[PDB]
Amino acid sequence: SMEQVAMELRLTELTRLLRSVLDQLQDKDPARIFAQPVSLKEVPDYLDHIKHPMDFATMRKRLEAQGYKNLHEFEEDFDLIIDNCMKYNARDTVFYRAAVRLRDQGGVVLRQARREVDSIG
Ligand code: NA
Repeated sequence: SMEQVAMELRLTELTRLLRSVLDQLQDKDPARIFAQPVSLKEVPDYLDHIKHPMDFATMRKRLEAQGYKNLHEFEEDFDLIIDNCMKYNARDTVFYRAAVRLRDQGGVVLRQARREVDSIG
């Protein structure tokens, strides 16, 4: 049906926009602290602490499968990245502080993404 096609074209375009957002977020992490999953072989107790691990590579995989239906879903995953980090790592660490900085800088990116998504429909 043409209506199905139109809905698929919208999802594709959202996926495009969310790719640009993901690339911008990742540019705010030059150290690549959040680029890849935490090593379950190297913080061996990680999954006792954190029930829903998240990272940018995992988000890129979901995005390439057109797995985000709306901006809220994508934001949820970015917030997991941040929140998991702030729980596991103490306030005095480079890790906790890198999460705070990313949240602050990424909030700007996500605020404009919300205006574009709303505006474009
Ligand atoms: Na903590």
